[PDB]
Amino acid sequence: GRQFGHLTRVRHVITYSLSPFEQRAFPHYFSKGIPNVLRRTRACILRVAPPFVAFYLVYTWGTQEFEKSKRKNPA
Amino acid sequence: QLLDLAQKHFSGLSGTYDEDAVPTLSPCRFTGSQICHREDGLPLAHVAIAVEGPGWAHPDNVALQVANAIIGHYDCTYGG
Repeated sequence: GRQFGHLTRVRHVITYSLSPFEQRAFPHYFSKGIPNVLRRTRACILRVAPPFVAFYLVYTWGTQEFEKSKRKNPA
Repeated sequence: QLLDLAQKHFSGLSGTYDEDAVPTLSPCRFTGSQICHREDGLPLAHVAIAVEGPGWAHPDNVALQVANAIIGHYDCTYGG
């Protein structure tokens, strides 16, 4: 296990931070938030959805074909 | 001796003064915040941590200074 002070070499980086008591918890919750979720849905719908839509079709057809297989019109 | 010299050398800032531009200091908002300049090429780290103090006039600067004395100061060359 490593601790702080022994992790890595970092040079010339300034970090400005604010106290949680000086700043609001939800700055622009819906105004900045809603655009962001839509943006990262858009960024991933082409990788996440096409296997599930493919399963949905293989599920919808499979269930249909299972029902209409036992029944028969001629003797 | 001193007052004579001040009338002797500093008189000549009257006639007519101020009026148009009266500049009084507006108070300065203190923020609880952090500035971290990471530099691993420097041998020793420097840290300055402070809360908001009351200012010159406040009577309880004396009491704060007593507590600051109790904590005091240190240096590697101190004999103690």
